[PDB]
Amino acid sequence: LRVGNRYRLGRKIGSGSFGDIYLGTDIAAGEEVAIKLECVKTKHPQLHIESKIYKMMQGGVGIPTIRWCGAEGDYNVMVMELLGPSLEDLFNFCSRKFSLKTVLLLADQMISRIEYIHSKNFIHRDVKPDNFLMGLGKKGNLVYIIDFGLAKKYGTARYASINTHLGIEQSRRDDLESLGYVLMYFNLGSLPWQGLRISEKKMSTPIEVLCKGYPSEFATYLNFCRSLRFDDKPDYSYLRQLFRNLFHRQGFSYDYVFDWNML
Ligand SMILES: Cn1cc(-c2ccnc3c2OCCNC3)c(-c2ccc(F)cc2)n1
Repeated sequence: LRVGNRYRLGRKIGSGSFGDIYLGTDIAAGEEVAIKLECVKTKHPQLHIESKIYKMMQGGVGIPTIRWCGAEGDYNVMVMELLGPSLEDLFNFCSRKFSLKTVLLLADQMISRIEYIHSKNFIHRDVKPDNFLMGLGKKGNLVYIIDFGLAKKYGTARYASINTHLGIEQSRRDDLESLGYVLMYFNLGSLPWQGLRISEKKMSTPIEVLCKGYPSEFATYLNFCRSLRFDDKPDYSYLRQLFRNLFHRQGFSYDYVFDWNML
């Protein structure tokens, strides 16, 4: 179907936090795009709020470009550049196993994405594999952060921080602690509180038991995040340096060759 004079709406590929995702084509520029549809009459409209967040975050590395914003028939329409698969899709495609090199290359970029969002006075609140996409073509080495539907100016139970389970207001430390669980999830293939209550299991699982058999940096990362105060500005540089020093000790080259590039 025709959308905003130049876009052609394609098939539904999935969903966001508050709307359906579709594939699409920018007919004028000759480029494939991603289209997010809301519902004009929705009780809690949020698509234009999210567009404002994306607009404010433009210019930042790994922040997707929003091409158009409007309303077509029954829906509010946001048009974004086409990005690649999610880290969740890539993990499943890689048989739910990532090499240490891949986990570290992902960690370096993911910490930077979270830090940029925080530098722009926002917390993400839903740091999970599904919310990170690899770019396509020339941007195939780039980790993009998506979905600002749950974002707030300063989530998923599997990756939620202990503070979140306790019902505490989310802050900068919570986005980073969630990233720590995502990194361990990539190392193990699953988390001990997956497919189980989750709060009880997370609190009864010492960081050292969770990270057993894996480099100490993953535990040090989670311990640092769990030690941060509510209003604390996290030391993002320290956390990246933690994984960067391990990357160098392992003798890996920062060449952006991920496990999926080997298929
Ligand atoms: C959950 N989700 C995922 C994509 C997504 C974005 C870009 N490209 C793709 C996306 O889906 C993954 C698969 N690759 C194709 C969005 C999205 C967001 C805003 C928008 F306006 C449009 C889409 N949301």
